Amino acid sequence: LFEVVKMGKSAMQSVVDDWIESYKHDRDIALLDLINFFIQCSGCKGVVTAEMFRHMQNSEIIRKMTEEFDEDSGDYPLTMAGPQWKKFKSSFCEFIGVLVRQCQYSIIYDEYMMDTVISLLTGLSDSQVRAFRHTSTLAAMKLMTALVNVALNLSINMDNTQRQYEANERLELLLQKRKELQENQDEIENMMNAIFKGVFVHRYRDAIAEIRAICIEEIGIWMKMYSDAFLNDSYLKYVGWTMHDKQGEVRLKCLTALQGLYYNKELNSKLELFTSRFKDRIVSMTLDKEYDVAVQAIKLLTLVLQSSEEVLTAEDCENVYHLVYSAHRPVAVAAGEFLYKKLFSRKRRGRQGPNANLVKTLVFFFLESELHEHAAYLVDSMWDCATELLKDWECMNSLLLEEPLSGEEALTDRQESALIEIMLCTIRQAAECHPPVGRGTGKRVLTAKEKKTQLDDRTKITELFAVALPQLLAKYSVDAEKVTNLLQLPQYFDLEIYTTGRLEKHLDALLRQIRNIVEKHTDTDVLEACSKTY
Amino acid sequence: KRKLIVDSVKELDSKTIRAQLSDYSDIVTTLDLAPPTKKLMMWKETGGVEKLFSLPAQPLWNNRLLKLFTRCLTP
Amino acid sequence: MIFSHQIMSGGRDMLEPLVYTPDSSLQSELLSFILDHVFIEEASKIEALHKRRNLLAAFCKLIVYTVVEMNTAADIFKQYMKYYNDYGDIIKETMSKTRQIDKIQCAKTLILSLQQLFNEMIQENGYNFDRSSSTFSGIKELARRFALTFGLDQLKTREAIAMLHKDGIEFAFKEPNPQGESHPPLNLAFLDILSEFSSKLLRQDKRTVYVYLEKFMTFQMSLRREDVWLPLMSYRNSLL
Repeated sequence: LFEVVKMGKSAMQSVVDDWIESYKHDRDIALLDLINFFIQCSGCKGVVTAEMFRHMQNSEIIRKMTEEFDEDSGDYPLTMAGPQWKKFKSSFCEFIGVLVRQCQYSIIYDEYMMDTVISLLTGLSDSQVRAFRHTSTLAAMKLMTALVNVALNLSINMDNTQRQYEANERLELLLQKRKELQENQDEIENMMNAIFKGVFVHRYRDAIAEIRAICIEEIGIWMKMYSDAFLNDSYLKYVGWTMHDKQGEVRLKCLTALQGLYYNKELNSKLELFTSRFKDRIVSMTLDKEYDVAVQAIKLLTLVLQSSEEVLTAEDCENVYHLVYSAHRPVAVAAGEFLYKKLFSRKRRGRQGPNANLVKTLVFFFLESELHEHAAYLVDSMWDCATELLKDWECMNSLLLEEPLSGEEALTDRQESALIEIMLCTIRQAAECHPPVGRGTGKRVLTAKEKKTQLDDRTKITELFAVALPQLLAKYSVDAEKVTNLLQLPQYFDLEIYTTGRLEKHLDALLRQIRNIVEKHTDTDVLEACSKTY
Repeated sequence: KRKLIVDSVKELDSKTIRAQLSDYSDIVTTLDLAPPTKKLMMWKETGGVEKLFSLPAQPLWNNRLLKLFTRCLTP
Repeated sequence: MIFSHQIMSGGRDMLEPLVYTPDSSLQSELLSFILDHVFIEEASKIEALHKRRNLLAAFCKLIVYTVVEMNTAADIFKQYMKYYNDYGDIIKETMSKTRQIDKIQCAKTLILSLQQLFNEMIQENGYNFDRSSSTFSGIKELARRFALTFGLDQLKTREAIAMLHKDGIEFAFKEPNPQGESHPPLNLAFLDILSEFSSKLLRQDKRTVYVYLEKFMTFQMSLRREDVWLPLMSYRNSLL
């Protein structure tokens, strides 16, 4: 009985085999036993008399079994932690699903079987006993989750028979099968109303948080399971309401459920209206107190933006833009993806090639938003999504050294300095594969792929700036910040490639230029940079 | 003493529901920014007291002189 | 820090010549500089905060690694609460390290700081100070934490807290009152502060400190129940 759930042995296949074996005898007692086992499955120790309430109302059994509580601790079968929780929670759904699937469009589509269970489930949902109020919603709601697929199969046959009827006792057989295909459907529909009206409408906003979490998760499952019947504000509103819940698990659950529909979206038209009626809140959740919710709130804005490229305004997206300079890397990464697929999506080598306007836009961004003066944080928040824009230094060097092409506006002094900062920070996060202070553990055993990436990036950095740097430190050799930001690259150069590449005249040029800086500058940081580089 | 945790409140008031619907200014927060300049990034690197008690006051860059100082740090 | 007696820590003693012990003149000048340019009451805010934190870290380094006399740590422990945000986590670490070196002398420094605050009040506020409001409450609040710092490891923590009470008693009964010996001894309200440290002793040490309290009390003063004696009554009830 319930000991199968207690030991975790409750399942679907063998349990349905046993249920069918019981049905082989009859369904007269396959309901008495079904109620008896499920009642004790809560965790109490009640009793089932042959006429416990047979002549009376079954609902009366509530207090009668409540008296026989066998109370030991405040924990129902699901609440009792450990394996007795995990295995039971995984197992419970299996029995219900097995019963529904074995129904095979019969018995429940017939009479007195589906109706029998409805009464018990409804009564438990109301009982202020912790047991029933908790595990009924675990199972009674789940039962709607169970039958919606059964009704979902009804449409398929109808459509299949619809073509068969599209076009005698064969035609009269079509007529008969069609009436019955409607009579079952309608009754299954009322059996649905049963749960939603009684088990869902009220338990949806239950006092304790876990039951509400079950309600929202099952409603999201319904949305993914039917893209019509269960895709109307009549059903698409409860989530919008509990979007302002004061707990965190519930809010995460609603956000996840909503993200389900936008995920692999079918471009549902009514969903677009829902997006607008709630954009303000879904955007204000980008700064939620719980940093475990802002991640899943920002990963929904990008999902909306993938299809509906109009609901978001300019200040709405700028609010997200400021979030990329955050402190929590998990939310900063998501802000980076939103920025990437909002603004950064869109002659193989040169200032005129690709990733040129794309790399010209980021300096504009950094010089517009003025929350930070250094670029390390912006560079890191995209190092897992924009791995080709912030790595092709061949164009960052080009944009600062190659002469402006006629028909193209040259960069301002300030824009160039910002680009030098971006270049240096990209060089740093390529060479030392550790994120900036504040974000990241600070200790990490680099994997083989990460070591390979480190070696390749450092080799390219050397092979590129070893020949590029003297010219940079000769043109931008009057400006403090520029020199103090370009004299750090030597520290990130594999100096072994110097010897086995015949690149030594450039070493002489680098040393000569450093001497030129030393004999001409008097700043307390420029000379520090020169000493450290030497 | 049956510890059923049975409480009368198993629902929510519509007044409280609308209050939550309107007053969403208590669940949101401000933005935690990271160092806005390099100097503050450095001072977050070395400002921790563990580093404050294991490094020279006058910055010495060469590992030779750093050892000259830190070898005087006993247990 | 570099040329000290620590230069021969399991290291070559050939370098014994260059061991420099700072003189008391320099040990006073460093403390004067610290108390004049570190403890003092935009971008220039954090600038100066971190600069002063580095300077205080250097002096606390010299205190913890035993280069200057520990007794100079009283003038730093005197400002734990007034700067719990500016410089508080430095001073807590200095206390945690200065406990390990010498608990006895650490207790001496703690109760010397507590006896220089009391003297700070006597220096201007007035001997008939409120005794129920303002900076006395701050002193009691400091004393509570400073008592919490001395956790009951029982690793000779008994002697530290006993020698701490001894110092408190000897400071309380230090200067007889000029008015007359028929009136309470001066600096007796301190015993009210000393009460926060009572719980640290166990029963036997409480009795021993009581018998040492009898060395200055006298029966007639024990039976003397007046408002001016409230602190002595409180201390006695603390030790009982």
